[PDB]
Amino acid sequence: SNAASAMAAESALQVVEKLQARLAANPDPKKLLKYLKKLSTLPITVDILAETGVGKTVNSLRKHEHVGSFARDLVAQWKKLVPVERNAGS
Repeated sequence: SNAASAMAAESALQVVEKLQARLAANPDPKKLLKYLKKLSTLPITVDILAETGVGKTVNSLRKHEHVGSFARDLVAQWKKLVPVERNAGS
């Protein structure tokens, strides 16, 4: 059954978390892009972004020229999930 599955029970949350751990321990810029692509192919929700804090991590990864191009788009895809205000002075 999908519920109480004895195998492949890994929630998107759990997979993102374990990848984010590998992002902080960054072994290669080559592997960093592979990691980002995995965060992007999971159903990311605002709940995951909040618990993992992965938004902070990937926004920081934008500093690397090697993976910053994809990391930018990664934050851009996540910006669609979170609410966005347009408060300004006048």
